[PDB]
Amino acid sequence: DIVMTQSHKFMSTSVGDRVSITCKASQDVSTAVAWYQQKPGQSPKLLIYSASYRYTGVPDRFTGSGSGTDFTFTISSVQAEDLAVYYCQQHYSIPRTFGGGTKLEIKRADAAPTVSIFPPSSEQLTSGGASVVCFLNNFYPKDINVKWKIDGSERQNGVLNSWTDQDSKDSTYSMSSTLTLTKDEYERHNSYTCEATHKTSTSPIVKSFNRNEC
Amino acid sequence: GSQGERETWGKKVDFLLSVIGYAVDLGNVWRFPYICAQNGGGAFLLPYTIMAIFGGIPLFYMELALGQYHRNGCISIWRKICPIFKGIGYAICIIAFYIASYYNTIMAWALYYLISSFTDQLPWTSCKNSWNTGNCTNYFSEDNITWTLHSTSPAEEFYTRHVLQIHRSKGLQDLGGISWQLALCIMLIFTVIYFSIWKGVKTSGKVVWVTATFPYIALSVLLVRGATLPGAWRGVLFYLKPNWQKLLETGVWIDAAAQIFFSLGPGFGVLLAFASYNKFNNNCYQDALVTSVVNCMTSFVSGFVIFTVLGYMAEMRNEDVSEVAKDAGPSLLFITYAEAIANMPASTFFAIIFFLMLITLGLDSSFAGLEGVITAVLDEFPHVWAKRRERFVLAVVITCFFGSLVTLTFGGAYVVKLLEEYATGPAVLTVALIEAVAVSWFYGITQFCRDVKEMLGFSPGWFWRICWVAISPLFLLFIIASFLMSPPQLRLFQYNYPYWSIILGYAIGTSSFICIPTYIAYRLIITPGTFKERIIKSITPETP
Amino acid sequence: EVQLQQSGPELVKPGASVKISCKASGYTFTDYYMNWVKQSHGKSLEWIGNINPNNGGTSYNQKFKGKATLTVDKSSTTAYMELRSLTSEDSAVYYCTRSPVRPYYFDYWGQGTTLTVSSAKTTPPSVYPLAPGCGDTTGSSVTLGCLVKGYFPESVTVTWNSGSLSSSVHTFPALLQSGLYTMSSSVTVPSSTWPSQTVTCSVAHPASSTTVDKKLEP
Ligand SMILES: CC(C)CCC[C@@H](C)[C@H]1CC[C@H]2[C@@H]3CC=C4C[C@@H](O)CC[C@]4(C)[C@H]3CC[C@]12C
Ligand SMILES: CN[C@H]1CC[C@@H](c2ccc(Cl)c(Cl)c2)c2ccccc21
Ligand SMILES: *[C@@H]1O[C@H](CO)[C@@H](O)[C@H](O)[C@H]1NC(C)=O
Ligand SMILES: *[C@@H]1O[C@H](CO)[C@@H](O)[C@H](O)[C@H]1NC(C)=O
Ligand SMILES: [Cl-]
Ligand code: NA
Ligand code: NA
Repeated sequence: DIVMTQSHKFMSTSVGDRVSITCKASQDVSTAVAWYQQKPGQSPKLLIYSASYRYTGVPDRFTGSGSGTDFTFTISSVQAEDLAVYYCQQHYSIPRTFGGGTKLEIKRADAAPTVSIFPPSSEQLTSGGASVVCFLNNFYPKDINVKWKIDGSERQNGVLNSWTDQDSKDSTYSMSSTLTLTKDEYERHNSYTCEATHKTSTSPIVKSFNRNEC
Repeated sequence: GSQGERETWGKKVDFLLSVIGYAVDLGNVWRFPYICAQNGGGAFLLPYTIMAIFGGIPLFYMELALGQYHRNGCISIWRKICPIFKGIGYAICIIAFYIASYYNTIMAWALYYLISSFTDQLPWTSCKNSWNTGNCTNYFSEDNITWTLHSTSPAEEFYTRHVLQIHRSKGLQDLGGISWQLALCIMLIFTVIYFSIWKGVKTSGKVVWVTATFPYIALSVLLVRGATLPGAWRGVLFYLKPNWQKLLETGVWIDAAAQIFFSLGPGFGVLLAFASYNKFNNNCYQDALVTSVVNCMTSFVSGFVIFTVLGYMAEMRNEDVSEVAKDAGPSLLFITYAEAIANMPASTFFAIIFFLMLITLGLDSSFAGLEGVITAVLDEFPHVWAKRRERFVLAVVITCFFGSLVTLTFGGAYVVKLLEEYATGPAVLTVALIEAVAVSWFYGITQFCRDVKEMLGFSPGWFWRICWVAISPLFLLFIIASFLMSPPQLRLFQYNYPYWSIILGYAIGTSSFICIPTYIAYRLIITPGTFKERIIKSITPETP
Repeated sequence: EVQLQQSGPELVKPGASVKISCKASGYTFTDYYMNWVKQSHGKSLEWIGNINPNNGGTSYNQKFKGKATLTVDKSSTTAYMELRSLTSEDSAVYYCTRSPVRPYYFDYWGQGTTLTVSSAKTTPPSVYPLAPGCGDTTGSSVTLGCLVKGYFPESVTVTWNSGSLSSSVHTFPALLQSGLYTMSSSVTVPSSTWPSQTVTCSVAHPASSTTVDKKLEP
């Protein structure tokens, strides 16, 4: 069989820069390499076939080069909607194999994470539970600290951090910190507070609310 | 008086090239490269030689010795050894007729391709012809083309819809009628073999000079041509890449054994007849040795001749020569290789010499193919025959033409497969086993070593005695059992053969050797007295 | 144009079998090879095998020999793939993709089929609204959201007002814990449409076929 090796699992680039992804094959391939684009949540889409040739319905900014074992997929002007995982695949010998995949992440300027805390709704108090939610929207980069505070004490149990994939419009990450608690414990504390530490500013953003019917 | 002694050959080199020319044929050119590529690559070279050293060479030498010693045909030689096995001499005859029913028609195709190769623009290059469909997509056309499940190439279209005309038949069920073009071609071939056989071994010994030396020249031209083609290393890589795990499969050994058996061709009566016309004190050992070793070497370089061109073809397309060399049949030569030649400079030249090469590959082998039978019949019915040789040779050539009319049909290629794989093979292997047993276990191997010791002046080595006693009969037995245990599922041109095809193959197969058991019963039922006395007077040779 | 519509998500117990369909349209179905590519969670693409629609000419991979069975129907131009002896490794997203004979590229793909091989019971999602408090300062934009707790498998869809508008909706990936998933969604809408108009989040669960709609209330 054939082993299509993509050494760089992740590559960083900016909007407008020239980015090139490499693909290493096992044996000599001549000009039998296809490049597919898979956006997060969509099916793969064929972009290049036979090393350099573009498929119908593919922008001119996507090119291809190489002749032998090492091949290169080049993007001239990177757009915000070009955020996807790129795969290379040989199409000469049976079976047809694929590469590891190179998730092309977009590098941009820093953004302040809008933090928003939310009290457990009445439908959940009716069911018998209460989860305080802390949303972190529109920031960059991905690295960001989230600290919880029930009543001034750093709460650490029952916290789940969920990072989304990068955005395809403004290239800003978003995450959700969840503090899941019981109703009995929720009705014994009043003002919850979640704070977030990012690199945009040294002072962590602090959000607080009261249980007494807001 | 009258005849008395028989004639002898005109020169050592003539018989040395006659046997080499018979041994070398189409299969040496294209079957060995394919079976070598798909069964371990270069590692197929290892069992191919073992089955030769232990199986092929002993049968080749033993057949050439018996033939040059007893100087009898395929039929009359059994009267002087084991009369009950005389039916063998008849079986082979019938066998030959089946082979001759298709082996020439193949050449006919090449002939029809050769007479079609004199145009400045080769017919199978463009699609603007009278036989192409709307699926025909060729090159020197708009680039970007992508092949479709229904798309076809002008070469595949030219073979399928013009010369073979296989689209006009629905299979074995409906195959009629006959193509007059290939009938005239096979008539021209049966004429070029007629004037090469009718005079006896004199013309087949003068014509062999050409028929046996031309394929090496043509292979040389195609070799130095294909080596210069860009990207030809891929075909060589696929030809010689060792895949030793294939050697673990018990199948590739059977493939090698069968391949070296046919290619060597013992047991057919050809070597018996060719050896019959020779000096009694002439050496047989060196002759057999050299000829076989050349026959293998020639196959070996032919592998390069094919795979360099197929490597170039994989470079023009997109690699994995196995993909471009999937079909293991005439399509590998008449479509793929031809399409590769058409895209080269001096295409007319390499086409003329290619198809001419094919024809010259076939001619020497059918020369011999008929020679053995003719010798057998003339030696079995003396003075009732030999009144003229041209009469019998004509009756055989004509008989082969009428026997080839079934193959000249539109679905003739279907019949070719049926005849080539289900009929001739297992019967030739069977009669070869029976012959090897009769000479080794009935006539006696000690007496055989004594006959060689009389002719050559020295008794054969222990390696050969131990080969004839046990190694060779088990060598044929393995192939026969392997085939009979699992006959291959036949498929040709997106058409799977019906399930009853094997019954037809066995019918053709069984109808060939009905004579050996019915003849054993015939002589056993004709000779009076007890069955022990009848089989004792039937197994022991005639005393005077 | 050329559309390949596969079947929906499948939740099957280990050891059973599952068949996935592939309805083709927009091209001559008898002209192209039909393929099946397996994509594991977080892994690369993995070609399973192809099939010739004219006669069902299958060509599997040695790694999938005896694992997948490809069939085809010309009467409705629809391909099928059956998987037996299902394990945890088979829980992945499967695609069916069109391909010519040469050059062998995958021009058009299907939307995919999320397969989950587990014995966990199909749990209906608990939809709890995540409404901003009544003491917050209504600026130029308010951030709303809805919460989905406890469901299996990963088959859930959280929409906002029938997909209008969703120019600021952030959906957070589900997290698996104690055999049940939990996810959340949010939406940033201006202060000149809330709480004046009606903003309602819809939570659909195809595995349990349960669609619960909850309206946000401050
Ligand atoms: C040469 C002679 C002795 C061989 C005869 C053997 C007979 C029994 C074999 C040979 C050819 C065979 C036939 C080949 C063709 C067909 C047509 C098919 O639609 C039904 C099967 C059928 C009818 C086969 C039946 C069996 C068959 C008739
Ligand atoms: C015998 N070895 C070759 C010689 C030519 C050819 C052949 C063999 C015997 C005969 Cl009577 C004829 Cl006319 C032609 C053949 C056919 C099938 C397999 C091998 C071979
Ligand atoms: C090649 O062929 C396709 C037809 O399937 C066509 O649509 C495309 O435009 C052609 N050219 C290129 C550069 O892909
Ligand atoms: C092309 O071939 C297909 C089958 O391979 C056939 O159905 C079709 O009619 C052919 N096209 C033309 C124009 O003959
Ligand atoms: Cl050989
Ligand atoms: Na031979
Ligand atoms: Na020959």
